[PDB]
Amino acid sequence: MLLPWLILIPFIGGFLCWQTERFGVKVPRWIALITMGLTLALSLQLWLQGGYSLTQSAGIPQWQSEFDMPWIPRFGISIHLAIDGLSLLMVVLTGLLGVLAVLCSWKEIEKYQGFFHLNLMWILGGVIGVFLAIDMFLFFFFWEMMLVPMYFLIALWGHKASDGKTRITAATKFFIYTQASGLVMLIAILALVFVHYNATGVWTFNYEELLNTPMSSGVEYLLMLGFFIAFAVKMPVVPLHGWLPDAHSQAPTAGSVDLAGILLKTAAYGLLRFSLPLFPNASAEFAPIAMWLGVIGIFYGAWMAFAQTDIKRLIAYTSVSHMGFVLIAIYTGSQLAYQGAVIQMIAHGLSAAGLFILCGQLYERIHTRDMRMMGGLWSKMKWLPALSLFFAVATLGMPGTGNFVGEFMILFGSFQVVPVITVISTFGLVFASVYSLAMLHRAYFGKAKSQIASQELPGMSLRELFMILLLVVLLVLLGFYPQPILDTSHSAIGNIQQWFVNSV
Amino acid sequence: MNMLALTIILPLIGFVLLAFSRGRWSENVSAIVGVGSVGLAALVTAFIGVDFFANGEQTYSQPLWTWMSVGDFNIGFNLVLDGLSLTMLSVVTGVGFLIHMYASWYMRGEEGYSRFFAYTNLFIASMVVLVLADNLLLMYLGWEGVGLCSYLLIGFYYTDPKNGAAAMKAFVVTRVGDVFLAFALFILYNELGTLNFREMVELAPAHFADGNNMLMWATLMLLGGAVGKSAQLPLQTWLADAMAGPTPVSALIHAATMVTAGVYLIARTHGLFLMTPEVLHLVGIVGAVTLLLAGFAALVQTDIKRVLAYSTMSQIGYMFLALGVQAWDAAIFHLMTHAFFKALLFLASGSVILACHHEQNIFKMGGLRKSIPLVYLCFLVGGAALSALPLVTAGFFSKDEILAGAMANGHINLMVAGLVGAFMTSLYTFRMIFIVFHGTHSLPLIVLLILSTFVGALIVPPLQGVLPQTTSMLTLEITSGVVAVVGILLAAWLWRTLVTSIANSAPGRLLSTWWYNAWGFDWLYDKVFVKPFLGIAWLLKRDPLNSMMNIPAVLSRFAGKGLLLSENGYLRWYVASMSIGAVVVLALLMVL
Ligand SMILES: CCCCCCCCCCCCCCCCCC(=O)OC[C@H](COP(=O)(O)OCCN)OC(=O)CCCCCCCCCCCCCCCCC
Ligand SMILES: CCCCCCCCCCCCCCCCCC(=O)OC[C@H](COP(=O)(O)OCCN)OC(=O)CCCCCCCCCCCCCCCCC
Ligand SMILES: CCCCCCCCCCCCCCCCCC(=O)OC[C@H](COP(=O)(O)OCCN)OC(=O)CCCCCCCCCCCCCCCCC
Ligand SMILES: CCCCCCCCCCCCCCCCCC(=O)OC[C@H](COP(=O)(O)OCCN)OC(=O)CCCCCCCCCCCCCCCCC
Ligand SMILES: CCCCCCCCCCCCCCCCCC(=O)OC[C@H](COP(=O)(O)OCCN)OC(=O)CCCCCCCCCCCCCCCCC
Repeated sequence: MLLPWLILIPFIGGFLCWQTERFGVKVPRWIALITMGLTLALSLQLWLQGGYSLTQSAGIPQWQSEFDMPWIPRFGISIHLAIDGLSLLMVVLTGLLGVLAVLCSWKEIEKYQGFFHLNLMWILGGVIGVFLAIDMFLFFFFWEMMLVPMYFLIALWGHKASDGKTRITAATKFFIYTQASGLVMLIAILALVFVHYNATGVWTFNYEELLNTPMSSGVEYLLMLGFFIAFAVKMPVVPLHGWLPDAHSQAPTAGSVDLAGILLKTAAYGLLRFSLPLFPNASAEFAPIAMWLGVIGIFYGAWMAFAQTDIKRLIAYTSVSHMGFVLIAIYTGSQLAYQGAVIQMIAHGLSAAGLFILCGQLYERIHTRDMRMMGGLWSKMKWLPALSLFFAVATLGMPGTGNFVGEFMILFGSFQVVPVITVISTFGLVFASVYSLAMLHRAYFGKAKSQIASQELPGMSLRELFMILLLVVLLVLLGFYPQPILDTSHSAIGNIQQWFVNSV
Repeated sequence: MNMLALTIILPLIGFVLLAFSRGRWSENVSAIVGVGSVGLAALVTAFIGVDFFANGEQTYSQPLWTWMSVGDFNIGFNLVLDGLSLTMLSVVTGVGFLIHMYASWYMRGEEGYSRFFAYTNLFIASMVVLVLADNLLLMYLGWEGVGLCSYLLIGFYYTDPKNGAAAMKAFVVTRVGDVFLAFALFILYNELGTLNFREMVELAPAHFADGNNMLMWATLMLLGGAVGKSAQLPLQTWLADAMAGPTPVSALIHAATMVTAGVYLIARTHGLFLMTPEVLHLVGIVGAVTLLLAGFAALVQTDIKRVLAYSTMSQIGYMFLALGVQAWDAAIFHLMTHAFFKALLFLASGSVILACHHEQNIFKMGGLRKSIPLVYLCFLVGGAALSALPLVTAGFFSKDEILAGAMANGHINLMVAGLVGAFMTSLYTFRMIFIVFHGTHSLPLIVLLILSTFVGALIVPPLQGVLPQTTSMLTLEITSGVVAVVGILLAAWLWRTLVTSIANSAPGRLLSTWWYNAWGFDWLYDKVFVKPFLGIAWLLKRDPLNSMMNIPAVLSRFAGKGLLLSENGYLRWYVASMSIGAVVVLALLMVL
């Protein structure tokens, strides 16, 4: 009995963060750090007591933890939480990212900072909730309720140098994309529930009972397509990626909203836990389309990243390319590629968190994000260009970082399944090296292209530097020793893979 | 022994300490840390070799952990040592230590001293990992690290945009080669189920009994990776265009680590290459072709660094030819001797650059045989080892062993390619030294001056039991010495009216300009890869997919603006619209 508290602790922490605004302005950051550390420590405790390295795949459903309480008993809707290895890896990841987001939004001495913390913990608790829910209506509810806090802290707390109309436009674009796709998912969920009620007589929203739903191929294809469109908006999958670079660029300039909301992909988890087990035949027929969309995402995100003059838009397009790799991995049906996708999700979260935090620090140092306005920043800053070099090397796919482990394990499994897509994706890795070196040469190398790049910039604060170094250490540990992560996710990955391949 | 992990860890410790130093230490302290870490690696390598020869040269394995274990996918973090690994490790550590000593002398009063030594220490660490890995994925780790360190070292003077452009070009070309190598790794795991070198060699004949297409694909992609790192065809432009970095960087890349990685990859995977004889002969053809183009391009260059770069290209082509004609011992021996004399030549070139000012042209300067006798003598003996002066230099013996391998295997085209390559090598080498030098006793200079003579030929690589033994010799020695001597005499005779008469002729000027442009491979690669990349990037700088997905918002705005015209505020129109809707409802109900 810790998953209900795993979702409740961020909510109560954000509520009391808003409540303690009367006691000061420097107060709610400490409460925010306390509640995020509490959530992270509880997730680490459930990891340490879980014993995921010694459990075998015994057939879906198989959870480490489970909880059920009737919420809307008229519809058979209940708060139904559960956890296994992959879900626990995701919740530990968002706990760590939320701690980093709180530590990144430090020294934001301003009025209504408590509401900013309240929105941040609503987003983080919502991400934890969609990672933990196994009731379909409850999962969709958690899926759609990050939207109001994210919209409000993009439109009201966003990039202050830009016009307020631009932030409002980006927030409305993000809201419309994600909420329309969520409504499509709700239609698919309702149709699945009604189909199970007609074919059996039992009315429920439980995921474990909706798995054995006899239906025609076209109906299953349509349900899978609704789920896939909902996940493809948030993955992002081209051409539904367009909300992401403007949402990143109009995010608050601290670089905490990116970590809190975007930089963990609940869409890959949603595909793995719902698109493959509920609709395995439809996913099997849909696999070539998703794989070619992933290839297009890889190369289009690479070309988009090379063309930017903004660093933040460049990093957003790198995220698009990496998620194209993950989308190829998910539909292979290969255990090796599934584990590589899990490693790639975690490594992408860490590396993109480091890139966005460094970009935010650079923007606070030089008051611009235009790459034509700088150059030669290696001789002006003490820590930022070398850490940026490390993180560009990491998202380049370099061995010694976890991105290489995830990417190449994806490519090994995919080459066992689909060789041509794997070949094209490895040339996508060449494209990744091209855009990473282009960003490094434009930002930190050469001569100064303006007057702000010709001065000795201020150094790095110790808290920012230490959490960047923590991300560096975690990425290096993932690259050199990914075995605890694989042993954690192996049982859930094997159960999903076996349910996917034994149903086709 | 538990000392191979020491040879990895010590340069890693040096890199980490000097990177986190960030230049706050003194020059002496940073030099002590970097050069001491590389020298400690060399001393541990020497003790490893002593222990290796103390036993019966037995192969030793040192596992550390399991890198990844997903089902049947078991990649281990293990090191292995045999004669080939010992030879490559000794060459890398010793030549890197000498280059580190010369760089500590050479980088005095330069910004980024500790950054330079951190990058070179990570380079040494990456190549030690490359030569000691027992499986292909750990070797790929070392491969990628070596490429990244070469990128960081070529663009060391980052303020000059040409240096960064050269470094970026080298990194992109080598990354293409490593993508070919990744294809080889994927094929070999998908077929054999393992990436361990000994296990792949043991499992290949049993698995590839019916079909042999996938093994040929894997060996072709291994050759693609090898020519990616060793700067051969068709991935060769980076070595020519990336000498903008410092001279010890060039010495390290050309002698110690970077270009010898492909030769090591071919030699280590010889068991897989022997099952695909067509791919091995293709290695030989690639080496011979790169030999010819490098030799022809080296004569028409007007810079010392570019001439030395194409010399490195030609000698790596010799090693690739030796691997193609199954002269593995000759290939590794030529690797060691070429490391010695090319490191010596780059050290002497750096000394003559420091003696001159601003790195001037070679044509306007001359008569340096009196001002600087020591650099002239070092350059002369390095060229003699490069141009194979008989019975006085180790390069003559190494090229003689390569040509004997070409003799014994019955290959004619590769034989004549090697012979005219030796001739062309003699002409361009003695051309360059007689153009520059006609008309302080540093310890590394003396060390690789001694090692460029027959004293370096006395060293025998312990490849017995690791690489297969190579299968008229007097006549071959006589004709090789004759070819080298007539090349020396011809280059002494010309280089100055006949050379101007030949060069100023329109076919002669056309050929000189064609061979100065790396046989047009830079232009060809630009027009087929770099210009269309920039064209597609410019075509896709405004996100067309985002605009096409934003089209429904435009449609919604247009439809709303059109619908708002009916709310004109006229009561009579409201009554008219009510009656129109009544007509529509009544007609629809009567139709159905
Ligand atoms: C624009 C944004 C919103 C998206 C579009 C709106 C939703 C569109 C849904 C279209 C559905 C088309 C159905 C066509 C046949 C209808 C009549 C029929 O014969 O139905 C068959 C079946 C009922 O027969 P029965 O045997 O009782 O069912 C047991 C099923 N084995 O029927 C059933 O069992 C129910 C079938 C339900 C099918 C899934 C509905 C949702 C699918 C996801 C959303 C639509 C597709 C993705 C989005 C498109 C682009 C925006
Ligand atoms: C102002 C802007 C808004 C207005 C303008 C824009 C358009 C809005 C409307 C868009 C949606 C249109 C309707 C889409 C659903 C169509 C449903 C349909 O025709 O179903 C027929 C059939 C039903 O299944 P059936 O075979 O009858 O099953 C019983 C026996 N098997 O179905 C099948 O058998 C399966 C059919 C699958 C293909 C049809 C759905 C295509 C969806 C395209 C979008 C998604 C593409 C994939 C993802 C791309 C990347 C995200
Ligand atoms: C065919 C068989 C043999 C195959 C192997 C051999 C052929 C391939 C060799 C490719 C070599 C390409 C070398 C390009 C180096 C470019 C370095 C550079 O500095 O480029 C300039 C630019 C730098 O970016 P920036 O920092 O913004 O600088 C300011 C802009 N001037 O950067 C750029 O403009 C970016 C340039 C991107 C180049 C991408 C190269 C991709 C290579 C793919 C090879 C695929 C082979 C198979 C092809 C299909 C066959 C069916
Ligand atoms: C190619 C590299 C060669 C190796 C040297 C450097 C490696 C990278 C160093 C940074 C990352 C370290 C992460 C991995 C540490 C070891 C993980 C591990 O599994 O240790 C346990 C192992 C004993 O247990 P094991 O053999 O795994 O048993 C099987 C389990 N049933 O424990 C052992 O066997 C002991 C292993 C000791 C390793 C010491 C490494 C010291 C490194 C110092 C410099 C660090 C530089 C960091 C940055 C590198 C570049 C990114
Ligand atoms: C296994 C053997 C090798 C095999 C191949 C391995 C390849 C993968 C290696 C991955 C690591 C990244 C490689 C490239 C990093 C480059 C960093 C760099 O440029 O460091 C130099 C720089 C100091 O240079 P300087 O210019 O003097 O200072 C700038 C301020 N004026 O330094 C600084 O400014 C400070 C340091 C910046 C970050 C240094 C690198 C961090 C990542 C590696 C160490 C991680 C932590 C060690 C422990 C790991 C866990 C055990």
